[PDB]
Amino acid sequence: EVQLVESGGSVVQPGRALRLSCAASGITFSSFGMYWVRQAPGKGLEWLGYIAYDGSDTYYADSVKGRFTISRDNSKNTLYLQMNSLRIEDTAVYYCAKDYYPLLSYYYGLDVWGQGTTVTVFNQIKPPSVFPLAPSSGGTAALGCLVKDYFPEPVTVSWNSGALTSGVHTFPAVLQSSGLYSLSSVVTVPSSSLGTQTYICNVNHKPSNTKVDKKVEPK
Amino acid sequence: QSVLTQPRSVSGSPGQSVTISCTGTSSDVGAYNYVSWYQQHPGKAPKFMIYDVDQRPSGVPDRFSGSKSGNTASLIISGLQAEDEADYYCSSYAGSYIWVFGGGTQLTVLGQPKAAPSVTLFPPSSEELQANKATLVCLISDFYPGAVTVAWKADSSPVKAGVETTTPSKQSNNKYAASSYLSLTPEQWKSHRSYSCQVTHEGSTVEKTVAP
Amino acid sequence: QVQLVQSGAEVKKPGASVKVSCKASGYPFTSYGISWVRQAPGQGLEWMGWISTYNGNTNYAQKFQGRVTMTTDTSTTTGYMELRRLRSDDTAVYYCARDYTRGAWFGESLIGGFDNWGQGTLVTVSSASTKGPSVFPLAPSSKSTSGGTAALGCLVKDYFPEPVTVSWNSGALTSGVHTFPAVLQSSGLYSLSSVVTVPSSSLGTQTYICNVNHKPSNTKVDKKVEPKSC
Amino acid sequence: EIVLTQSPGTLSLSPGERATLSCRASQTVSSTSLAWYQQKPGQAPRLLIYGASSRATGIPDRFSGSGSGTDFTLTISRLEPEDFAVYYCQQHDTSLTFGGGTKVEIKRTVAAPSVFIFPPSDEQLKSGTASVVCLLNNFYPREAKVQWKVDNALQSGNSQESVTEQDSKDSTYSLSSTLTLSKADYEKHKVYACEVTQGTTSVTKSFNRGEC
Amino acid sequence: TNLCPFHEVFNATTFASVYAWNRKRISNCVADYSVIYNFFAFKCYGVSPTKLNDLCFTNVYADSFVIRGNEVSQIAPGQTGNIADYNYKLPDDFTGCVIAWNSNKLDSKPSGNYNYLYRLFRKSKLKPFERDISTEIYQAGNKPCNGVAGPNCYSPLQSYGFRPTYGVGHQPYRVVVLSFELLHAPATVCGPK
Ligand SMILES: *[C@@H]1O[C@H](CO)[C@@H](O)[C@H](O)[C@H]1NC(C)=O
Ligand SMILES: [K+]
Repeated sequence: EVQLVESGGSVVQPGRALRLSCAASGITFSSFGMYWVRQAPGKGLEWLGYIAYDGSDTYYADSVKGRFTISRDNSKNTLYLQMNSLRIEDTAVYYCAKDYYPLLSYYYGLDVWGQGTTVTVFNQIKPPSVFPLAPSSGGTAALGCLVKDYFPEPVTVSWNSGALTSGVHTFPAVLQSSGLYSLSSVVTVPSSSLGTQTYICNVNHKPSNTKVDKKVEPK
Repeated sequence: QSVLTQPRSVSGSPGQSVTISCTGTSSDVGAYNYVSWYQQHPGKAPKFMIYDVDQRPSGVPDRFSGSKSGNTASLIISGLQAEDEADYYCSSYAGSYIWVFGGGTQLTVLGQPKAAPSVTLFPPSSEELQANKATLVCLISDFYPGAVTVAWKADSSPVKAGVETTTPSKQSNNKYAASSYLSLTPEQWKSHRSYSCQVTHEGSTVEKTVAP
Repeated sequence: QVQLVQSGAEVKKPGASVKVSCKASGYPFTSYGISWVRQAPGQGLEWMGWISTYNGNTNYAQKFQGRVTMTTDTSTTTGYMELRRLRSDDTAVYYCARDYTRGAWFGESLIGGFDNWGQGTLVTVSSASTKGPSVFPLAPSSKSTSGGTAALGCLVKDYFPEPVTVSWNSGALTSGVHTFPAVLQSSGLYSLSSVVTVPSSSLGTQTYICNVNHKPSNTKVDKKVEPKSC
Repeated sequence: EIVLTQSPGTLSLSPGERATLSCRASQTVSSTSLAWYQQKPGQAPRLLIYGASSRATGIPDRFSGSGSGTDFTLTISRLEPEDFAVYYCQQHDTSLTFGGGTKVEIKRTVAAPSVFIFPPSDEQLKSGTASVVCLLNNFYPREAKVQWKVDNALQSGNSQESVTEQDSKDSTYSLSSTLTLSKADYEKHKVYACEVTQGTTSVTKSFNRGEC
Repeated sequence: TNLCPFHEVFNATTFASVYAWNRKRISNCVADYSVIYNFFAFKCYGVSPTKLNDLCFTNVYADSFVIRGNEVSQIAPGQTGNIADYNYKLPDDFTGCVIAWNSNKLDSKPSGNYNYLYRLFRKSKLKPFERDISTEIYQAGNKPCNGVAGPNCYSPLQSYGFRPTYGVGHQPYRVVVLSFELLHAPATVCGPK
């Protein structure tokens, strides 16, 4: 069956331009109108646009009409998304998909999709701020570390340099409206061991080469 | 043309029927019979499931069917199987050679008993207030199905601005975890008697309250 | 209103042709084709063909291909049906009817039927020569061996072509009369009977005369049927 | 050829009863191309129904038609005396063919024929032929087996029959059977016998040649 | 003195599939468009039916076919869609009438009447009154097709499946499109005169 492979996604600064590729196996590409669809992390599908099989027409969602350009090279079996003046809103997975039917078709559906290519738009690299989340004393107490305002992913969090494992819960990160990430790692701990065992979280943001330690003490 | 409105989540048990609604306007779903449906599994591309409101492309089981009534289209899945746990989007022509996707519907096929969430709420750390910021951290764990509505309150009035909530992730024990955060000014944090993180799950609210 | 009037009865020798005519009136002639159906005596309907009054196109039943020709004349709003090389089993009544089963202009099939019909044309194909009937008595016995009800009659034998009419006592005796349909004998001549049942007690005093008329030969026969006393 | 079979051959019903006439087709006949005609004796056929269910103008609404595929029905919901006639169905889906007809006659209480036998008139004998006439007067039902025996020898192929139409007053039939012999053969034998059978009853009426 | 054979197209037993739509030419006849004034649904663009009896034309064209009820709205000037793009196109400057009536009793059956086809896709949109009767299976890949659908081999036509229990928008509709043409020749189709 025909296979679509998107390429070209990258971490890019807002305002730059980026051209995505989408390469189809075999020779079936010349017969089909192609589409672009995007999906922001945890958000729904957004129909972007279409170019006809022969290039006769190109259509565009209003949200990107005039800023994105769709084109194709039937010689090279490849479809293109030219993205201009990139915004924070453009961070997403970018899909190319083939019309269910060849030639002028359009009224039915998109039946073969590629695997996607990821575009992430933020200004610069930011290491996190780490803040301690203090416990307040079932005999169980929760303490943790807030890893605030970083880009890009990922951060890894250990507790007491590896010795503390059971009880720790490192939550997935939120993606903020700004483009920065934050997460938290909590550890559930016996209440009687506060102030005798010291609790240190080790935050490691390899994209900025920064390790931070933070001791967490009862407040 | 505006998003098509789908319920955020819906659930049914194996062998039962569930219907996902998809309401648009007179200039899309109510205008045309070019209404289509897509199925998307975690980390996968969408799969094409319905077109012309109720026709099925090659290799899609008859237990998937559609219908349309006024400005609302429906997707109906009878005899639910476990493979059907996925997100479902409707899709509609909007005139002038434009297509529009609906919001998306998380279908969970029940495989274990309902689990309520447990909520841990952290106040802003003392260190962060000294840096002139404030973040309320609301931690949500061990619920099923993996869908919640999080709401914040300053004293009793609902807080809309400064909320950031993750999309639930499947834990190791196949319950779900999620987090919400409230971004705040030291002064506004201190000007209330209490803040309150309110998680709703299958129509039942767990609440956690924190005071300056 | 709509009306189609056909030509009169025809007797034809085997081998000859017959041409029946069909005069239409009370509707726009060139909008409807004309269809033709025959019915041998005592039998069902047999389709013959169709013709457009707008352009002369014809559609004939396979059975009559080569022997039938159908025609229309637009100024006299009349349709014609010619059948050639007549054999004996072409003896039938021939009907025309206004067609709404195939269109006159385009010759394609329509949601309708043969809606107005002509009164029919009898066509007798025979070698027989015109002949008046012999009338013979069916005499009652003046010895009554069947309750008090006696049957008596006229045997009207060996005449051609159809029809004869039979009355009794010049139309004054009517109740109880049965004039049977004629039969075609293997001589080629038609033959029939007319009977009537009467009180046995009335034979002595009532006079029973059958009156047999046969216009093709200009022959009327009046026969007094008397009781056979032997 | 699309062959049309109508059943039963004869339908015996009473005034006011319901008439259900069948027309079956050896292949599919489109409902657009099926028609019913009525033909009373001595008159031309009249169109009743065209297109399976459409009534021709002027036709009483007690006539209706239905069916599709290969099965078509004509219904006379309430039989008036005018309705007792023959009925033909007709198709022009492919070429054009007729049914064989169904006769709808008046059902009445059974009536035994009053039977008479007539020797040849002597007037006729002088001419060289003998017509022996057997009369079955005013009987019901129509079905009736008439046999000729001569000196107890059963005859075949030398008689002919004629039946009246159903009577306007008593709904009966009369029938004649005419036996034709040469004057030579008529005079060679003695006992002339007409044997009328319907059901479990045969009635033979006879005479002896010359005998008073 | 010949009446126009409009009744022959309206009362035909048989309508064409829309992809292979039927055209009758009508000429040299008296027309009575009171017929079109008489459960039918008519829409005239450019003329009024009562005024049509005061006009003469060189020819009149009657195009007929069957489509789905919810597709009838595509038989109108300036429209676009499944049927108008690929099956039957009216010109934007259309002078004429569209008549459509529900034909469920005639064109549906419980097992599905599949005898009406329509076109799914095309190398370009249809021009006004263009008729494309191609049925050759579109070959998309290197392998030949041989009249039958398969992988990379697409039938361009699909049957309607008409059943009488379907909703109105999915049960069959018969439709006739009357064009009125006038050109550099004498006008033969006049009205009741
Ligand atoms: C169809 O035929 C009938 C007569 O059977 C006629 O009255 C009617 O006008 C015809 N239909 C049209 C649209 O002319
Ligand atoms: K017996």
